[PDB]
Amino acid sequence: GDDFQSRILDTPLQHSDFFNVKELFSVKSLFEARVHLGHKAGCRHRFMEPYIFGNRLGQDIIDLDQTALNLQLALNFTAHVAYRKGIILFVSRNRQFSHLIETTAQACGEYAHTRYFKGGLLTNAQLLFGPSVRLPDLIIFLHTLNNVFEPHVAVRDAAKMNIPTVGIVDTNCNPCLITYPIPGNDDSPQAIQLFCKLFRTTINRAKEKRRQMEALHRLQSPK
Amino acid sequence: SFFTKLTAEELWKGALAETGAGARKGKKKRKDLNRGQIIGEGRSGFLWPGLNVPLIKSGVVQNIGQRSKEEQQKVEATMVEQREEWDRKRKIKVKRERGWSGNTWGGVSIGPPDPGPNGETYEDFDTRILEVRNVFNMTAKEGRKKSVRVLVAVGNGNGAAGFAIGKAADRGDAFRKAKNRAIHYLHYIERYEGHTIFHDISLRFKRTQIRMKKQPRGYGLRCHRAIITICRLIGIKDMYARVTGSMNMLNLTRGLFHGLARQETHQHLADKKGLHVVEFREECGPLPIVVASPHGALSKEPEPEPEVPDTKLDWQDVKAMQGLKRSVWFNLKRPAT
Amino acid sequence: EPWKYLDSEEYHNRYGSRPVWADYRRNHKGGVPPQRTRKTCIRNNKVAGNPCPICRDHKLHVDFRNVKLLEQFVCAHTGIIFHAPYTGVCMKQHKKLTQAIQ
Amino acid sequence: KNRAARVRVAKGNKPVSYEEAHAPHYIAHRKGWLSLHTGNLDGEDHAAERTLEDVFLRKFMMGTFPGCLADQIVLKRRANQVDICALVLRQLPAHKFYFLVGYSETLLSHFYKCPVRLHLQTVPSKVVYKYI
RNA sequence: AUAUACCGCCAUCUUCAGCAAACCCUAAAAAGGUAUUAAAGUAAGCAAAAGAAUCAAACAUAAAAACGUUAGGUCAAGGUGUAGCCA
Ligand SMILES: [K+]
Ligand SMILES: [Mg+2]
Ligand SMILES: [Mg+2]
Ligand SMILES: [Mg+2]
Ligand SMILES: [Mg+2]
Ligand SMILES: [Mg+2]
Ligand SMILES: [Mg+2]
Ligand SMILES: [Mg+2]
Ligand SMILES: [Zn+2]
Repeated sequence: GDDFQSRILDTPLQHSDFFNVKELFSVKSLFEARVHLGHKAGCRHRFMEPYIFGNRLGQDIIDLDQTALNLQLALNFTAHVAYRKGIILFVSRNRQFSHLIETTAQACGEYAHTRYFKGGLLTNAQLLFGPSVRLPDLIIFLHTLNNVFEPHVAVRDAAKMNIPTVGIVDTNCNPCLITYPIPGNDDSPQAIQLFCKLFRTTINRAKEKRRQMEALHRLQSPK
Repeated sequence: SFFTKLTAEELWKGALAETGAGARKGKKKRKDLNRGQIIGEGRSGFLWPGLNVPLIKSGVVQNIGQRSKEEQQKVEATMVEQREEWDRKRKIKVKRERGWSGNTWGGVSIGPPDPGPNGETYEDFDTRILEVRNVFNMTAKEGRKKSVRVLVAVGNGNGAAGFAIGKAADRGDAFRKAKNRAIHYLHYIERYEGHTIFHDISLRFKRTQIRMKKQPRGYGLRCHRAIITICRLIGIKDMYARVTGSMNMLNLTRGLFHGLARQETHQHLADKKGLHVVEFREECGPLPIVVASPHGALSKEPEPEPEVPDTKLDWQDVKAMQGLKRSVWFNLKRPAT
Repeated sequence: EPWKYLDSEEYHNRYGSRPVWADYRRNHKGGVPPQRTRKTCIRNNKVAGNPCPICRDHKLHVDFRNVKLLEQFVCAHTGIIFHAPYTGVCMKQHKKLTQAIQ
Repeated sequence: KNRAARVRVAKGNKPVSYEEAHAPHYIAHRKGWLSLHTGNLDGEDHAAERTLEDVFLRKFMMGTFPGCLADQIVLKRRANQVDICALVLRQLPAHKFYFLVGYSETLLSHFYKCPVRLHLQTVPSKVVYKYI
């Protein structure tokens, strides 16, 4: 009874890669999708210089070795959150990828907000949605900037509500408030398409893993 | 005539004259006259079964009656006593405690913040006022509109505290807005052994300089009255502080929380440098007391000990140890804080 | 038997486990108070406006045998007897307390 | 500005009933008439006498049920019968209401020389149409 | 006696478009809070609008018109605070 619930929720945290997210991606796979391409040196943010491999003739290059480490942590965290039945909200304001990100969220079983973000959505949610509205347990920022080249309002507002954020941060982005930054290209369709696939497979695996874990432990109770 | 008589609600509205040309642009008190009247009770003293007396008494169906002149006078006098007693209750009031002065709002407790969205009670938190400004502003409604800006602080006395500013046209509204906003900005303050700060703290917030000092038990709170108020909310029991420059209440409140929330616990210092943190009390002799041990790997390189430290010293702190006479105002006998 | 009072229910309800001088404030002009408290709160059976913690409660007795009361007027950490402004007792009771403690 | 029978706006904290909320120009549009007799119909007499009886009957009911009336009473005259329909709060004990009905009926039947009946609908508390 | 204590019932701007409250946000706020290929504002009230009336339909006409402004008018519609008269 109590042991079974403890087994479902406490066993996954005893393994470094319980969901085996390492196999989903590789440095070569990230390099095919152009995840190492950054903005020009003029557009560089000071807090991104740790993640930049160098400047290839004006174009900053993003170290895909750090990206693999950071992406591993971000995908693992996104899986445990999905495993525990937490709410995940995908957030972006890039209009080229608005439909793709809404289709990804629907496939995963999660939520997407690709439209204009209303002031107070998270800090004043009760007024907007209702008295007992449950806020997201994790926000994945495929894009952390709005269309005026400023931080998306939900980056600061998610920190105010103590919501962890998994965000894709490029050379011009500010990762300081992103809990799990993933340094990489956010503009190329092939880069965004790869990230959307990784987040969707990871979330579906964790949800499937929970179902199987529940059946095994549940079956043991009669058996 | 019976047809020129109006109800009580209309009679008091006219007599009180609350809504009027004089009232709005520049004392009569309302009373309820049906408070003590029991249906069926008249000056004549008649007794009406089923209205003002039992309908059946000891199994006997009662009939109409009237009280004697003596009995009615007693009932009349009794009601007069109850009215006077009720008036005495109205006069009686529960006095609340003053703050830093009897006519000022600083230092006055206004209770805990209101419950949260899902019945999150905050009965363990206390609210204190720090500044109350009553300022008149210019708006087309009355030409010059009124506004009350109130700075408050909240804390549970166990390390969690916060402050906020509330503005409204009414002082009551400003109190509510500031009190519930501050519960959303709760810092957690680290206390050494639950009674003092972990180390000396010196900082300048804009033009307000604060200089706090860690003190032994029983030293008390020898600080600016506003710092005493906040320290009680935080839970600090023994500390010294000096405030110089501007005495702006907001800069002092912001600067205080800025320094108290950025302090380094002994465990943090042990982890950063990898060495043991040892404490030497003069009342315990040479006995070394281990207050924090590094969580990971203990280092073996001794921390460099310079022959002469390059610390930047404050003349105010050093001046005392140099034998210079202090002011007549220093270290006076004061009530327990 | 003065020590009995401090163990009775009446004491607990009025004072709890806090000292008897905890909820006392002196009325004075200015922010810095005078360096001495009033000489005495009781003169010829008359009581002053804001009787001190000892004087306001008649059942409290300053006796060397009533150690539980005396401890409230001594610092637990340094063992120094508090000066009268600290607790707000009048100078008459402070001298009497100091003699009882000694 | 018109001040007639208009419960003016406060600051959103004043509980007005349906009858009080509507100004005079909504009579016959959103709210009906509290008294219904035939004395104001065309070619009918005794309007003055029916109206005077109504004024008294309203002052009598307020005093006889002091603080127990949730809304204005409704007077209905059919033939020589008078019917008083009052919403009354549940403050008084039940047996007290039986006394005031027996008293107020008999007293008004011997005063106006008609059969008078009192109809009381008890509410737990005043019904609030809107907060103005 | 006092409309310069008021209620009640009105005039005036006026068929002018505003008044008031609960929240949220700011490297502090004396204040402010908009961008639609959207950048912090949100969600409810009162007025307007709509609806109803002039017994089809429209238009028109009435009605409606908040908060304030003029200590505007009315103690003589009635009621009433305070002061005054009672051979
Ligand atoms: K008037
Ligand atoms: Mg980019
Ligand atoms: Mg005073
Ligand atoms: Mg006037
Ligand atoms: Mg005149
Ligand atoms: Mg119409
Ligand atoms: Mg209209
Ligand atoms: Mg005038
Ligand atoms: Zn004394």
